[PDB]
Amino acid sequence: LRPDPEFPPAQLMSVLFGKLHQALVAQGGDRIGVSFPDLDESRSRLGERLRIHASADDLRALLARPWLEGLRDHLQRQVSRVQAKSN
Amino acid sequence: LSTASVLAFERKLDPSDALMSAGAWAQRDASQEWPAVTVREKSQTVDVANLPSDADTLKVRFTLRVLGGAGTPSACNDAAYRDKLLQTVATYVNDQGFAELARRYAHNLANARFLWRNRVGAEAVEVRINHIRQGEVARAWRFDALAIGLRDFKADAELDALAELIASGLSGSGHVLLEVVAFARIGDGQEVFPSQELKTLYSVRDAAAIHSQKIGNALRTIDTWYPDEDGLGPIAVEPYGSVTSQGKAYRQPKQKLDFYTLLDNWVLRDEAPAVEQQHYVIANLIRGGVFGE
Amino acid sequence: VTDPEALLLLPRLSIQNANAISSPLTWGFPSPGAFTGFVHALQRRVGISLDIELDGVGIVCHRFEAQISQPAGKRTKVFNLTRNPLNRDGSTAAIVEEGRAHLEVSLLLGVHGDGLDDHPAQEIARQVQEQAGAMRLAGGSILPWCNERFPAPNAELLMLGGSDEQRRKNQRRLTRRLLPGFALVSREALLQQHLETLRTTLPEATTLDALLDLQVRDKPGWLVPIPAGYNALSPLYLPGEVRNARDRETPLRFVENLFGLGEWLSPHRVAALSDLLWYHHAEPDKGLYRWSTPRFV
RNA sequence: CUAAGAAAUUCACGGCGGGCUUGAUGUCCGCGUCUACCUG
Repeated sequence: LRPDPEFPPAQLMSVLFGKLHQALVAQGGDRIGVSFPDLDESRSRLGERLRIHASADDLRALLARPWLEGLRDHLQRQVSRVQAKSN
Repeated sequence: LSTASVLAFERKLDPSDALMSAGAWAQRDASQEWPAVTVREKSQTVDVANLPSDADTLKVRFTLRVLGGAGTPSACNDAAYRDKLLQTVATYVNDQGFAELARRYAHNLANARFLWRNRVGAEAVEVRINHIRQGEVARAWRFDALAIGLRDFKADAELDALAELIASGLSGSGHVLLEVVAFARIGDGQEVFPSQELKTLYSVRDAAAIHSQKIGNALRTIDTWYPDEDGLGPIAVEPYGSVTSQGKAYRQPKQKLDFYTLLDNWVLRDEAPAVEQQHYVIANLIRGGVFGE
Repeated sequence: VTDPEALLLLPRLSIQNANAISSPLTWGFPSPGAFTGFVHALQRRVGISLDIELDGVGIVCHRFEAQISQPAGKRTKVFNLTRNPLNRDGSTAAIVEEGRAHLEVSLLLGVHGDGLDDHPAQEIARQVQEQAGAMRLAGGSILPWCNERFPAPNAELLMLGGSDEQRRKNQRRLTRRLLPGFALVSREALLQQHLETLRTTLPEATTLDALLDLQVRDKPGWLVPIPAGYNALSPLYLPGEVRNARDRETPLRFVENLFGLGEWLSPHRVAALSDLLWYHHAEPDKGLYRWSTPRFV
């Protein structure tokens, strides 16, 4: 999420998460994970870059869908994207 | 000698209120008739806007009127200031035209930036621009928005043919009226986002719409001339150029890169800044407003 | 006479049935010699234990209602009366009257003591204010608190703390709770300037004061005549030769009053809050006794 | 260490009967409110 003038700072990453991140929202596959690369998990605003931490062929071959397309306007303990988090 | 007390500037590049519609893709040649989108309730309730289930492509339509006569103040208080201001704007115009500013306007016309939160999520966005001299069309254009970069400043043949038309309008040669339409394949039943009103949506003839000044804001994201950091790239031209979505305030008056200080030493002590700042001060005089003490 | 170190402030001192006459000549606010002596009694009852030293007071007078009426006659006022008990015969009493007042003030004191480091800056104001809710201060009692919101917490400011901007910030942070009163300060300067202007007709000082409050002319504020101490006329006595004294350790001097004039400022237009701490200059060299406010302007 | 120390004013009451406020009137006449704006 680059410096954009239209969307919010916490708005663009929240938009491109499950819906705009449709490959990370409805991609199909339980052999990957969306890990926060620089998400500060102590201030409640921890969206910097959700890296798709997957295997070799899972994140390299099974992640070439068009969900990453249309992102040129902005692109460039164990807790993950599951039903355990407070936002 | 000294400055002016109260100045106003009537705006130019006047947009309209964009109405919205729906329909199916590859039926967009017949886009003078489409069932318009109505606002609905959260059945505390609030109001949303959603496409019909059979339809998938949003169509946003508005008209853009270009007036021209930039440097003429609509209200002044001293002829010794006014002749200096019109002299300086005339010397700006005869050196180079509005053509760079025109292609920067036509880029924001080219990519569908006025679809604010409806641009993302789409995958085939095509605008169509008709310049009209009478009630019939006079010059057509049909772009593709996503092939053009949202930060990339290209130089096409059709976009330059549009830019010379807009520059001729800004100089005050003819009459410009662009009936801009924009088709966005968004999918079936996706949440179209119109403008927001005090908490409700914005319909005019029982059909949802964007505010006019929002499209007028989106049409003037041209400022790549930061002092700070060009990683943001373009921004909406403002005096004390500010972003409410990001809370910053670029071109601080402690720097000598704001608008008012630029105009001050540009018309009084006749200190010409760079061409990349003459572009900024003229582009701010285009949007008009209330200047002076 | 020297500088204060800590502006101990009492928050709200509701007073019931205090004195109002306070001189042979005034009848308004009670004599601030009472406020001078009240903190010396407070130091004598507390300040030896907590190891402090108190010298000056300010007054704010949050409200003041006297007890007067007019019996369908003049605009002059008669006073309140108290029924007196019967004598040995049980017939009547030679009743002698005096005024009353329901005044409500909140004084701010001045501390010089070293005992601000060993004792914390809120215990020394939680003990002093708790002591002074059990003593009299002009002839009237000091009332306790009702059951509502509570401004009964006091403060304790140090004027030595912080820089000049911090001093002028905490000064407003103290004055924000002290605003709706009217601070009263001495005005000894302009009398001995007005004298020589009024020296052509008659130089009697009581005449100069009496026509500084009586088209119409201009008064440059709210001038006010107050007692200002005591002039002495009798010489010193011995500690143990006079009959009917309150003790037998101090000498005695018969005294008459000394009338001066003051001013009822607002708390804002003062320079700082070390300008209205009522000390008492007390030269005994065949002299007199006064109580004033130096650095008044 | 205070013009400090001290203090029960109380009981009872018939305001009450009557009235003409009338008459008339010219408020006139002139006027530029502009310029802008992202509500997620």
